[PDB]
Amino acid sequence: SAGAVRDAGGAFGKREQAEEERYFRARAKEQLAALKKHHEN
Amino acid sequence: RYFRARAKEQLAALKKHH
Amino acid sequence: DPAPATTFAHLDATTVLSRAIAELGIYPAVDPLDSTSRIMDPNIVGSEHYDVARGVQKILQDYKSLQDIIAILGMDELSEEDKLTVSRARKIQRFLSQPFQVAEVFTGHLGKLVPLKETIKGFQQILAGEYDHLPEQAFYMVGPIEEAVAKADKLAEEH
Amino acid sequence: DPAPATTFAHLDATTVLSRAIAELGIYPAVDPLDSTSRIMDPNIVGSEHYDVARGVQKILQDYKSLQDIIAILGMDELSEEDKLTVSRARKIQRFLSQPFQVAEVFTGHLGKLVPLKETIKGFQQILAGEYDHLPEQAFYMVGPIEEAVAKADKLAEEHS
Amino acid sequence: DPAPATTFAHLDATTVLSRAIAELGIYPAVDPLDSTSRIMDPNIVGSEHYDVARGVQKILQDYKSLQDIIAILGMDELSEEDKLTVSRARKIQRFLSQPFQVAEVFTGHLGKLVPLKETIKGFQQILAGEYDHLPEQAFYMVGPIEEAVAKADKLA
Amino acid sequence: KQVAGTMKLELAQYREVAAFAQFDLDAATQQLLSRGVRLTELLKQGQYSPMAIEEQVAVIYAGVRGYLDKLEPSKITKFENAFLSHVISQHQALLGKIRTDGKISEESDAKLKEIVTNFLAGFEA
Amino acid sequence: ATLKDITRRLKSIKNIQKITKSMKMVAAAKYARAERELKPARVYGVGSLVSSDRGLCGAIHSSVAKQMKSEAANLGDKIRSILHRTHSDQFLVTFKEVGRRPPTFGDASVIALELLNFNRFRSVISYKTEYSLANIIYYSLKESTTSEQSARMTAMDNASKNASEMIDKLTLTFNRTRQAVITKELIEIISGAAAL
Repeated sequence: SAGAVRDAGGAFGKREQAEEERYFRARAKEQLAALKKHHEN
Repeated sequence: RYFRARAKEQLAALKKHH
Repeated sequence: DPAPATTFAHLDATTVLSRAIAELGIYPAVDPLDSTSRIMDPNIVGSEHYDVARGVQKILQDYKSLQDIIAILGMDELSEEDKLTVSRARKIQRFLSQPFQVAEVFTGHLGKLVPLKETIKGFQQILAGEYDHLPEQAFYMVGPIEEAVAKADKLAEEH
Repeated sequence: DPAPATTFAHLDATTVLSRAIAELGIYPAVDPLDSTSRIMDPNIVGSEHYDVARGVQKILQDYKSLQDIIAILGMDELSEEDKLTVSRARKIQRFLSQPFQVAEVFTGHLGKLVPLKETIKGFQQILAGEYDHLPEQAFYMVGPIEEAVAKADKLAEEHS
Repeated sequence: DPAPATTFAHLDATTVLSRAIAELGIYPAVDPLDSTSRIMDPNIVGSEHYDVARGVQKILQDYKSLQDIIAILGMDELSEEDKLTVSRARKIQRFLSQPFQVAEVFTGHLGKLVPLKETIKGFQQILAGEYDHLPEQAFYMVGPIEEAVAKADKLA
Repeated sequence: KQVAGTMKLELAQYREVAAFAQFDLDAATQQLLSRGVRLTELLKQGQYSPMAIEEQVAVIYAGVRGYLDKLEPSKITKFENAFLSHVISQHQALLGKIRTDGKISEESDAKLKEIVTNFLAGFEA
Repeated sequence: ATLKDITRRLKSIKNIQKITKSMKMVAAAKYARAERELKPARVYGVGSLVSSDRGLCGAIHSSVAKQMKSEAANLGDKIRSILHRTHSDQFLVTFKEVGRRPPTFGDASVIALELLNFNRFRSVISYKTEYSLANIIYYSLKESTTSEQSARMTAMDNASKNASEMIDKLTLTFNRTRQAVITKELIEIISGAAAL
């Protein structure tokens, strides 16, 4: 079935959630800068 | 596919011979 | 287990709470892909309610299939179509969360109570893709969709 | 599991039927590799039987390895030595197929009862490379090795 | 199992012998992430003994966590920080192995009796990174750290 | 059995190439992914609304012969309702032959070919 | 280990096996495309006279980094992450989105214009390292792609095969534990009945 990797909670699951959280921590900083420039200008 | 073509080639050989 | 398994037949509506969802910080930790109801029908609650509700369950189910691929590849390697699916799904996961009035001492935030039409409209706009520019943190633990935009302003000022 | 494990002690052989073999039009659909026997031994069934059987057993295993390489890499980039063992293997697996007397009514083709001596010398000649000049379809659904040559002869006349 | 499980309470020190460790060749096959003791405490043995002991158990735990990633993807997909963690762990695993006096008849190698003070110094040097340049098999079946370096010099 | 026999083969071919489309290839494999996902949309069906055998063959005939290929995957559910309403309303004579004969005859196939092609032409009105 | 942990783990590695198995075929398709386009590029490159973002490619990035760092003693987007923390100062320019699609002459020309203002493919298993400047860079990218694609194919093949090896072990462990739970839970019931 689907989503079996994260359900197991092993090395691949923890590295997967860490990868997602890293990516969206970067995109969060980019988008907050977009809101800064849109608010000011 | 390759051996399917080889079947036709060998069949032409035995066509000319026999 | 026999005890809960037998009880499922006696219920019209079910709310299956998950520990995996609870440990992420999502409260209430209700499983969106393991909670059903008899009244969930286009004739009973309208087609706009049904399509949006099923639309949330579709993207959340597809999100699980991509998570398996993300484990090996990573977010950066994925296509723009797949990145968009995960971006919207993670926001929908967090927009499902809500601070209760009974659990003010636990959370710290003030309790909320979202109307029916406000709930339906909130997820409808996120699936349509009207808040792709906003961050996912703004949707976590909020009332209606209005407070998600209002929280995005506070986070923008701090950053 | 206890049920099969207990039963397996008493078994002298096995005959595994496969859909994969049936989907290639090969009846009977017996998997040549997965099917095994206790009496497959030089001391029990003679030296000639064991050598020819192991030759067919080996070339089909090698064919399966080389069949993968075609899917991964491509048609060529294979040593001429391998393309010969692939060609002979496809003739062998077709010569394993056989029409039955039981199926005469619904199929139409006559059944065959191949003796033990004809069976061994049939595959033995294919491994040695005596019928390499013949095509693949000549060995499809025939009894002894003589009909495989006679079937190849009914092409060339009424060819194409 | 009930019988061994109940026995754990009646013991000051435990020594768990793993089959997986024995089958690799590491004798005695004592599991370092399972065997425990009550006297293992900085107040009794000392802070140097304790800190080095937990340093060995830390890097072996970190090595065990990455086994899933190494098996599927490989060592090449790990970062440079991880590569060093794996390399030292394998050397620490092998340095735990020791030739026995009673096993002289079976194996053929001469038995070794390592003193207490020299045991701590051996693993401490490996953790700090004083023998990264040496190979792994040099640490396999030796007494003190001196003989491990001597065995590496023999190889060329 | 005529139209379903082809669907079973094409869905089997799609199932092999399932995880490929999730994350450029040749034109042969592109056709399998095209048919596969579009035939899967036809298997979807609303509750409390069973279809007749004559109505079922029509919606499968359209998908399996390749009339949905150029159409977008999102509009397959929409196309089915529009197509099903069209044939039931204005083509009861064709559905009558399928029930009576129990088979897509030489004439019925040519007739059904005309109905799908003309309807597909002016779909997105 | 309990039966539930074996089930969740068995499902996990089955998916990772199925994902890596598909990537072997995807890498093979891109490799097959890369080999055909390299044939005229060898005539185009030799007659006249770096890596990629995508990881999971055996030892392409480490081989280039070793030979690149070797020239320090003499004197895509991945190459920087391997360097950077060792040599941030000698960086001039950087590119990205490389090794996703096959590099055409148009996209390869973008490197030549901005510059003014590699692993050679031996075999599938083994591999080792104004207008004239546009040719040398075009020859390096095409050879590096075919070497990187073949390594992905091999790396994903080993990943799927190693995953299959673990599934076989877990399948047997699952079946042993499956029988043990059936036998144990039955003995609880028989003991309960006997006590009455």
